[PDB]
Amino acid sequence: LSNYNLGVSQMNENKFQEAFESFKKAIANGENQSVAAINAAVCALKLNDKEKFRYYIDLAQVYLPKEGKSKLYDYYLSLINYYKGYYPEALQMLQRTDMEPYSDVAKYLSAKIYAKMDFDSKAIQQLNSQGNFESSLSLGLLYARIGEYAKAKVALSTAMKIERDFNQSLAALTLVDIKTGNYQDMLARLQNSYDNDKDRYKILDAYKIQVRLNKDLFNIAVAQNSFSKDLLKKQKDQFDLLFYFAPYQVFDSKQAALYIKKANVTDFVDDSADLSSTNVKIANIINYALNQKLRLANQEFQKLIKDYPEHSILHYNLALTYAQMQNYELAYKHFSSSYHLNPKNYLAGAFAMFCAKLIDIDTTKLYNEILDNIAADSNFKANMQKSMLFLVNNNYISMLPYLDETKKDTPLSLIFEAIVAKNNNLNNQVDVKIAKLRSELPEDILANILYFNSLNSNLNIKEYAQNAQIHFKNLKLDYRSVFGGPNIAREFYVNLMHIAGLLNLERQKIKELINVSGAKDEGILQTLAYLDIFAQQYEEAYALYNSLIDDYGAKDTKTLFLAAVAAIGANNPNSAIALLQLSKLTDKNNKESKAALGMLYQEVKNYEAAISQYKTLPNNFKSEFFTFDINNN
Amino acid sequence: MAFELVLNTGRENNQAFAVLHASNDLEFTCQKFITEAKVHFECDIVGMVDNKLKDQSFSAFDLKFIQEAQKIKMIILPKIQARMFDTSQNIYIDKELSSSSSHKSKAFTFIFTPELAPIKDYDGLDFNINFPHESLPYVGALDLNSDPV
Repeated sequence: LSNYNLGVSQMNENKFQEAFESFKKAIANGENQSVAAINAAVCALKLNDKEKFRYYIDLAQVYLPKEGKSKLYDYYLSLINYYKGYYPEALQMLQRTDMEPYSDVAKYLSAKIYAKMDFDSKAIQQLNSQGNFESSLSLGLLYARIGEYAKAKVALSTAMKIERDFNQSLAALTLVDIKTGNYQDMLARLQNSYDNDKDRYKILDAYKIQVRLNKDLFNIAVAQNSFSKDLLKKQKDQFDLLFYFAPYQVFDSKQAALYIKKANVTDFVDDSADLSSTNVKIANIINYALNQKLRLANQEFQKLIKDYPEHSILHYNLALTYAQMQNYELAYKHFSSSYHLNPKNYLAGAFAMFCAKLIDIDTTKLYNEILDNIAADSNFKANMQKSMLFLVNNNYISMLPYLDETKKDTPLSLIFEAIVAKNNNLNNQVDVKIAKLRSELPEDILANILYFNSLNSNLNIKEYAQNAQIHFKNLKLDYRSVFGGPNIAREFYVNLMHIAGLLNLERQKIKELINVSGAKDEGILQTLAYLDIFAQQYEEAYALYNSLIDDYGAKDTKTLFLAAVAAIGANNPNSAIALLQLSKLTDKNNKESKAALGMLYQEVKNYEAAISQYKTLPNNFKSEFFTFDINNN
Repeated sequence: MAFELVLNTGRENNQAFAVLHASNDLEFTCQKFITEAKVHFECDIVGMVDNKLKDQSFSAFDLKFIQEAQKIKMIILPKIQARMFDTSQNIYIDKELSSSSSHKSKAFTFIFTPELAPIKDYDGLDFNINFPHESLPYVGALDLNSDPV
């Protein structure tokens, strides 16, 4: 009934001018000066007049001490500080308001202030402590900001029902599902919201995204945990290590031994595959392959196969060169060709199944074929392949008998025994197997790394780093030519130097070596590019990879994938798309390239092709190389 | 004088609470140069033309002014841990709260408090939180004295 009461009673009826006039009259009369001033300021702000708002807010303070005895003093002070831009003062003063209808409003304003100043946990707590305002969308967004996606999904799904928060909640939930890895859930959610096709594309247009490299790659603790404890406990690592030490088949070992300079010829060449020119050509290309020159050997095998297209050994050798080069689909192709041209070459079939498992394809028919051919044979002097056949299936008990045999020692045998022993928690004989492996191969990078990781496994991070630094300080390596074999040796050396924090000094050493002279080999350039990628120096890595592609031959899946990684690091989404398409052209079912392509297409705003790549992924896939962040500018 | 500083001091638990608000009609810059374990908050202002501005010493921070040709450099040395915020956006009208970590605006807030916390790293998505309920707050019905019915 009072002038202030009459003004505020008109003012909630969406009538602003009459209420403002009533507030002016109340202020002139002299009733409830401070609260009338605040309400008059908010009414003036309802219309477009900033000067009057500032004037009335400034005027509100001078009457404040008059209302010094008021149970809502805290709220009035917090509101006055709230409209003046003095936010921390308002937040500090808002927590003392315990009146009945305003406590919830005070907590909501405190949540707003906390959210502005990047204190997400306190904002979530304040919103949860409220039971008057539905804060589902804000809670979901804050949970997504903190990183608790499990509750973010529930909050956003709850908020989706309300009509007003439909589009924003849908877009936020879509991005959260992409981040977590559930793609089919995202597509199913999108399909049930709209019936048209343009409308479904506008949900992805709400927030702009930016592709980024995963932060978990550069974390030393996780790398140490996964390297010193689970080195041989991974299918990809097991297969790569088996490919490295695998032998190269020839016709006659005695003839080939005279054309190879390794001092371990009898351990890397086998003649169990049931012309002199073919023998000498095989020996020459094999010598090229073993002496840290892989690309040239692969090219030579590819060229010479076109001349003689029916030889089970040649297909195996080319497939092995491809497999050690992280080119798995052509490895599958030629391994299967080798096995089909000669069904008594069991190593070829085992490696074919390994390659077919690494890419996504069904290999049950091949497994049954080798099993039938095993059960029907006059002699089975090669039991290693029979034991290896079980590796594709996630079972390891079946190879336990293999650890008790009268055996000739070849590096493949030792590494297989190490894998078998490690995968049955027999963590004691792994060390002796690896020690014998190193004794067999003195001058090898991977053997040295394996022995170091076996001997110094039971330590902390600091002791591991210090020992590693001491060990590699006294170790001399010819960097120019020794990183020129299978890619796993570089990768593991780079990982170990990353653990020890020594890769900056090695980077400087390799640069100096490069700057000493002019044109050189591919191995140093690839090692330096990988080090740059792992040292968070993306521009140099991208330049080096472009030089590799356009100067030497680098049209491989792994090289193009790493070049795309570097380009994404250097903020070049357009080049990353082309590089990833060229990489996927060979390895079609690459689960990591597809997610990156989808994210990049979303960043470039090409939603027609973004859904196409997302439609070809499982409902549980966390990319270990790529992630995305929201671009707010 | 188009450029204004206000200082507000208070108590929290048994500590100190210093808030410095800097405002200008145009956009100016402030940065958090670290040096070596001694943060130096450095602000660049166009300043138009100003007279000799004396430097004051305060409980939680020290102020210095450098006046070049039509340029003003404000140097803040905090004796306790300090942080910076860009409170340029009007929260009391807006519903899409943007980020407060910006290096150029027309209003800046510097907070000084001993019992603070280090910024943690959270793997999350930098969303803009939407608060759709309370936009323009006001006081409800009251009596002849400031108190709810």
